[PDB]
Amino acid sequence: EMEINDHQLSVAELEQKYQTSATKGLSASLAAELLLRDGPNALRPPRGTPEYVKFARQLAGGLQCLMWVAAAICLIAFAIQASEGDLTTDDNLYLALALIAVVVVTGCFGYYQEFKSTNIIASFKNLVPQQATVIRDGDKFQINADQLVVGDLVEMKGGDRVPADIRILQAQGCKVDNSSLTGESEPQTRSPECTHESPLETRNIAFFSTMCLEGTAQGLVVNTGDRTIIGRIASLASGVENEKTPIAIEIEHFVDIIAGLAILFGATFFIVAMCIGYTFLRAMVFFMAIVVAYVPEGLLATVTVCLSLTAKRLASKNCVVKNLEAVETLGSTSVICSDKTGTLTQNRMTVSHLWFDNHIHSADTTEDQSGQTFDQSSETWRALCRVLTLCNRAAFKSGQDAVPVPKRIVIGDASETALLKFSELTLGNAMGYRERFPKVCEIPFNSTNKFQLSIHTLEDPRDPRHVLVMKGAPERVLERCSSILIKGQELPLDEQWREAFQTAYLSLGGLGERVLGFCQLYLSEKDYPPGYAFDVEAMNFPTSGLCFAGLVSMIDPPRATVPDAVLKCRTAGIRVIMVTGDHPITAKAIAASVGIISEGSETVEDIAARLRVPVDQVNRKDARACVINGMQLKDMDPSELVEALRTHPEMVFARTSPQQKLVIVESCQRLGAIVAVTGDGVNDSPALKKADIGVAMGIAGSDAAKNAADMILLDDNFASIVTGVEQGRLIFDNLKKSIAYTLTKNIPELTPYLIYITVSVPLPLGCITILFIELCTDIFPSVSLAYEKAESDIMHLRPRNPKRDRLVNEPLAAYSYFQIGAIQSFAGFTDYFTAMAQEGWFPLLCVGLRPQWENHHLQDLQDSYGQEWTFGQRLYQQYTCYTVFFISIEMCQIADVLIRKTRRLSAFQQGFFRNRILVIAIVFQVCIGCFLCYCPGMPNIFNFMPIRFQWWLVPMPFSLLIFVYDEIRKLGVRCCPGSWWDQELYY
Amino acid sequence: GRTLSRWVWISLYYVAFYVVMSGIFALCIYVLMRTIDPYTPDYQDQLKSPGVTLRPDVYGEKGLDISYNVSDSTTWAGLAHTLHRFLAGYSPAAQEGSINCTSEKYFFQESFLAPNHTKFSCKFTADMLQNCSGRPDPTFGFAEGKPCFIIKMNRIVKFLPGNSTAPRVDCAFLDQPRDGPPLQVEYFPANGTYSLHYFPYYGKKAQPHYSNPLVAAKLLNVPRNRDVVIVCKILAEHVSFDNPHDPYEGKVEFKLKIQK
Ligand SMILES: Cc1nc2c(O[C@H]3CCOc4cc(F)cc(F)c43)cc(C(=O)N(C)C)cc2[nH]1
Ligand SMILES: *[C@@H]1O[C@H](CO)[C@@H](O)[C@H](O)[C@H]1NC(C)=O
Ligand SMILES: *[C@@H]1O[C@H](CO)[C@@H](O)[C@H](O)[C@H]1NC(C)=O
Ligand SMILES: *[C@@H]1O[C@H](CO)[C@@H](O)[C@H](O)[C@H]1NC(C)=O
Ligand SMILES: [Mg+2]
Ligand SMILES: [Rb+]
Ligand SMILES: [Rb+]
Ligand SMILES: [Rb+]
Repeated sequence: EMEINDHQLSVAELEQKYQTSATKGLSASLAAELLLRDGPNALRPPRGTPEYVKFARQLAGGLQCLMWVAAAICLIAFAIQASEGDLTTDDNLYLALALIAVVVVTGCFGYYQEFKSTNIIASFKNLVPQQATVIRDGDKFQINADQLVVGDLVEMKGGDRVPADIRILQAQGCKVDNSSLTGESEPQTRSPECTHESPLETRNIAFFSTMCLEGTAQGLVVNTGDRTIIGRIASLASGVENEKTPIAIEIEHFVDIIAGLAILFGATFFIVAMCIGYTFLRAMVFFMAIVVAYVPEGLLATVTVCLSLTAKRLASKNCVVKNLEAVETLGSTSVICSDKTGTLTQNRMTVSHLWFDNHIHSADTTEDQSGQTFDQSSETWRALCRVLTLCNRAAFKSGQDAVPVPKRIVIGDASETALLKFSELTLGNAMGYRERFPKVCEIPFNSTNKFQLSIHTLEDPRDPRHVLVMKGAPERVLERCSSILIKGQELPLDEQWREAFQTAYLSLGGLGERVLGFCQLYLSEKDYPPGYAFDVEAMNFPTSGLCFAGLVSMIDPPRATVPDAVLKCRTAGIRVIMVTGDHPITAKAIAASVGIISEGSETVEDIAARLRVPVDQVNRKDARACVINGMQLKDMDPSELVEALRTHPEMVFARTSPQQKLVIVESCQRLGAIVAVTGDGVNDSPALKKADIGVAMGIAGSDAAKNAADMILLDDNFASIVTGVEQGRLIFDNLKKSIAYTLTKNIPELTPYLIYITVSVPLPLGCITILFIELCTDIFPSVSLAYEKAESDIMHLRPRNPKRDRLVNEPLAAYSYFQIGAIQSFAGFTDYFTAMAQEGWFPLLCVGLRPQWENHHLQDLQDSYGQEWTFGQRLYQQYTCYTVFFISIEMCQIADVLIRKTRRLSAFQQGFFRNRILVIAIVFQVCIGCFLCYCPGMPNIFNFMPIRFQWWLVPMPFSLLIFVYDEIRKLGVRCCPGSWWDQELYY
Repeated sequence: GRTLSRWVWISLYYVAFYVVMSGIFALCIYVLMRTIDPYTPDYQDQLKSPGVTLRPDVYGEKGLDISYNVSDSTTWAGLAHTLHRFLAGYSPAAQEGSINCTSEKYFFQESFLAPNHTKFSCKFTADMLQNCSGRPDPTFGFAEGKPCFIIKMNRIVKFLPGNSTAPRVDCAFLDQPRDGPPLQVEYFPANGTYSLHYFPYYGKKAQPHYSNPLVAAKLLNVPRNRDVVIVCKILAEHVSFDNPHDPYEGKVEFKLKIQK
């Protein structure tokens, strides 16, 4: 509460409180003592990040709790089994172990990936210490900004960054750049007089991160570090807690699904296990076996490598993401709350328009210069260009020829900088050119004259005369002009022209632009001979009756690729909102020009303008666009705001505080939307953190916006945002494919087990092999579905309804489990009984025969042909049943992938080999399947044996059956869009 | 959640889905058990060599363990009774559906010549063990401490053990050479041989009353109150007795303790 009273104190009161002086500053002694007391003048970064706790964070989530719970279930089941003397409890340890293994291997994979994000973003930030012109003991020297302490006396010039929170004591012509705290793109003037009681709106305080544009000031530091306005806004931002990402919610929804099914199946089979004369202990061991079989051991790894491939795609476009979940978020996004100054606009005063030859010419305001320039052929244009080029002191800093002009640094005032870059792009080598017109007299901008002026000798020796060039506020130049350059002549400036100048002045003014008038006069070689002694005080040259050249007007123009990015987000059905801290007029200007406000849409104010009725009379439902400023927004409530939001679709929030940006993101989010915030300066970090995904600019962006952001646009290319929507909509759709594929094989590994319980036939599918399936053979074909391209015009679809459209739904989940898995298990059993009968055992013998099958005390067990088998023998026959059921699985899985390439379209329409990586994964699949069977020693190391090639072909009919079944599901859904066939059979 | 008239259509669909699929499975086993012959196994891939079991079979842990007190008939009555009820199906009265065999060599039955399309199987009755038959010693040499362990090989359709000399049984210990004589074992029938006219097996449908040949290895030399281990290997040309993933093919190993 220190700062709300600092700017209202009298200078004696400040030097009392802070034990300083306004003329000679702190003493060295007390300044050092205060530095120990208060600490360094900078913001304390996020501290609580112990290296091991970063990793521990990666071992929680939907699938990770599922897998952990399931690891644990293995171990209490193992305890029970060893308790009742059950053998080969090795399998329980193997399984629970690998459950934990994939969790931690993926955990450290994601840890590497986030560590590499933080290094990439920290590779783009400047590490040179900012400086500060301080005055201590009455000496003006320079120090690092972080050695400033409360009460210190400091100074600022053009181009200096404000080193603290300063209370203005004296200032001449001092204007500053507050775009990171307020949205304000127009330079804000600073004066020592108290303008307001709110330190935010007073003019006698300089804010800690800001940049002095022009002029000079001197004042006292009244808060340093986290106590400054910067520090408070960012401590608020880290105060807001960010919610859970859409993708994370969806994975946690289907672990609820999988768990529901799991404990249902475990339970019903537990009672069915008791009613077959099973021990309660063993009955519940089967209950646990089941719920754990329902857990897809490998899915977590596949989901991550799916997400990191799209992180790779986006990162190649200079768009970095911190966590992989944030890859998808853009796709599900329904609303975009966007800052104006620095994200949408370049935050750079650019020449937008000129008035000459009786016409408003409009310049190119882009940064790569992809726009369209103006008519540079007219004599009057050349005159104007000479005026604006010669009447400028601004200067480019040394050694910037490589970097684009708009990106060069310049030593100059606010509007002088813009004009320098203008002639440098127009004329080429602007300062070289103006060196050829030597400058005999110069008057700088001041309040006495109210203009800026200079007299020059001309370029060739044939011309001995002088030229005077002047620029200033349009009216104050017009009062001193008597002629005007029009169409290659110098006409008299009559009342028709005076009116025309005025109408163009006001025209450019109403677009929210800073406009300057320019003018010239040629001093005779007679009156003013070479060497003539121009005196400013005694006006020996003419100061009136000049010739008007033209008007030039500047704005803060949009970033080159922004307007079209907004258009492409709106076609995808994303509602775009502007939340800007800048005044309403320029806000709606930009908003209109970048696509937030369509051509031919108007607010109640604009309606009542053409309907000439009081604004209250016009209908609110009829206005499509609406601008709400922060003052009005505070008087509304949730109920008034939501109606205001869903009445006017093209909405614009001017003069909004960081909390209000947060507020609006929150009202949207409670209305069920997935909001995405786009931001540069520290007035966004709150809204950026609360958002589902925060996008900060990598170049214009502030350290708080960048820290609160989940995504960074390193090149500041706002069109990377439209790349995110399609990529995020893609892998969601590819995840529905991939997750469905990997879940379907779960039923045909569980069924042989639970019939091996109920019908007590020798065990068809053994644990160690279903591990090989889940973690080894099918991970490559699953992640291959990362690469399926859209089946629609993915980018003209609306954002998915987060309540209906889900990663898995009861239709998708139940279809994929119980129809397709059913068919795969049936192919299993068919190969099972075949491998039995061909090797000795008849289907009706296999029923009930498990007890003597597994029995180590029989060595003369008789098959249906009466032959006598030892234990190790029928053990190998069980391993053959493993391998035959395993390849019965894989053939249906080569078919499952091709089914899952497409959810609506026929595989002939889009082709079978469109996806190159999917076929290279299917060939990979089959050859390791063969490696496990026919390599020497595999029956002993693993439970896999060289099967005779007869049994490979036995399941191929079944895999062709599924290919046909889902092709007919997809043909009947596509050709018949009716709801019956759609809802019951679609995913 | 779904409509009740939908619910019934859904479940009628899933019911009808399972019925069609189970039907496919039905016709598959139907065809499948027609693709295969009742008198020979198609492949018999795991039965490269045959296993050999022993009686009385009693285990504790880690294979066959047999200990008993000559003086405490409670420890060996159970073994004797194992041997009696086992040989109850080698009595002449139960084994009358066969032929007295003296073929002295392989009994290849090329054509099916017995009642109701059956086959002729040789006869092997208990009295061919002559001391270990249950008579005249109903303890089968356990009371004495000369136990009769009967050895019996596993049967594989159309398998031939060798043509040179009849397959014999050789029982011996493993690491007991230093202190003590070698074992002396008397076999019944003598030399511990299997008659070659018991091969080949044509299968439980061909020969409904088939009965494996037996040799009893009456162990005489075995020391009392001592832990020993006995292996009975089978000696023939097409029998492999030693393979590490199956210790019951071609051989039997058992720990023997006879205490007094
Ligand atoms: C679907 C399925 N589960 C199987 C299984 O599960 C055991 C061991 C691994 O984990 C648990 C956990 C539990 F909670 C309960 C359990 F019973 C088990 C074992 C085998 C197998 O290899 N056998 C030789 C029987 C085969 C299986 N198929
Ligand atoms: C075995 O063959 C001999 C030779 O004729 C015969 O005396 C005897 O009865 C046969 N055995 C039986 C059980 O009939
Ligand atoms: C078998 O029995 C006969 C008659 O009792 C006897 O001569 C012979 O020694 C016995 N063999 C053994 C090993 O006891
Ligand atoms: C054999 O049995 C008798 C009576 O039960 C007993 O005294 C003797 O100690 C037993 N021998 C051994 C080695 O236990
Ligand atoms: Mg901003
Ligand atoms: Rb599983
Ligand atoms: Rb233009
Ligand atoms: Rb966020």
